[PDB]
Amino acid sequence: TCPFYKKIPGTGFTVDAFQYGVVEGCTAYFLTHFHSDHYAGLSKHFTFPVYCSEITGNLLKNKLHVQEQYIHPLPLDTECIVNGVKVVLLDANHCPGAVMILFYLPNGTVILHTGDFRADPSMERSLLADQKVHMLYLDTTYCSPEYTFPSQQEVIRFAINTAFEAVTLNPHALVVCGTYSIGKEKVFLAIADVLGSKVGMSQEKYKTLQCLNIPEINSLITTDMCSSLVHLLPMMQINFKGLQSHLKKCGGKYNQILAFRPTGWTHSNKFTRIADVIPQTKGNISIYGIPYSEHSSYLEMKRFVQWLKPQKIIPTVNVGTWKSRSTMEKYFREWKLEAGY
Ligand code: NI
Repeated sequence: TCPFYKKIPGTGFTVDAFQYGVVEGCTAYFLTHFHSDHYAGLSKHFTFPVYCSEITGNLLKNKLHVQEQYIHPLPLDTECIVNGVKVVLLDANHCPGAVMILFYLPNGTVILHTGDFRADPSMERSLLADQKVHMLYLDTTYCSPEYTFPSQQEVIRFAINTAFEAVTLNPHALVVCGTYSIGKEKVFLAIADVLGSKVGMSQEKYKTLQCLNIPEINSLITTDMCSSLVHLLPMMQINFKGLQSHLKKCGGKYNQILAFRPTGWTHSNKFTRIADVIPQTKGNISIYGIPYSEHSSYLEMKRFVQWLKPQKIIPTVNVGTWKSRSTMEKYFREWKLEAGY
């Protein structure tokens, strides 16, 4: 049974609600982004209208085989009418194709559903600038002040400089980057660009990347592993055993691996600056955990909400425990008292 925070009152609509069977009253199912917790339940046998971005719709058709007649892609930053209700899709600054959805209810209420997002000050000059929002369905993944991490630009600077130094010292080093979903493609594309290489990967991952509308992608990636000195591997293989095994397969071309695991936040963020990050090393293998986030930090979240001034907030993450729910409610009240709305 579909939970309340996935339903949009006053409409036939649900958001990211595909794992509940046929939802009673739903005439259109919105999908914010192609992450498995959110698409869970979609397959080629699905027969209701799915509304999403162009990029999400590429992935639904090619990766999950949803039939074309049920895929309804909408352009961003554009007022569209869906089953009699005005909607807008906005870039969520999460993974490729991720959106926030603005719903203009027939009674005059305005609802923003953030999906998954990384709040940015640029959002204060989107179509959100122009009107009041009554209800906010909020990505509260990191809603506590302990969750700090650097900008994506500082993290990429660290990675580029680390990879370039290592491979210039040793032209026989291979770089490996872990992946298990879409998102975070800047990590491996920025490192391959500094090294003058394409990125090598499996046929399955190449297929996924071909759906993403990234400019000049045919110039940046390949399935020919032998021609590439940056390889992508499943995240589960980013450990000393998995990397040892991979280096064997390279036929004595390489004699060292430098590997990256982009994580979200980890408790080593509470003590260490990005500049001071060091790897775990065993012999000729080193592994860096880098804090590349596609969700808001606490301070980015707080700034966005204090700017938007919603009348009510509905969290969409961390909703299963009373302790989480109590914590989040306290922060929302502080923010409102401090700002005056
Ligand atoms: Ni996500």
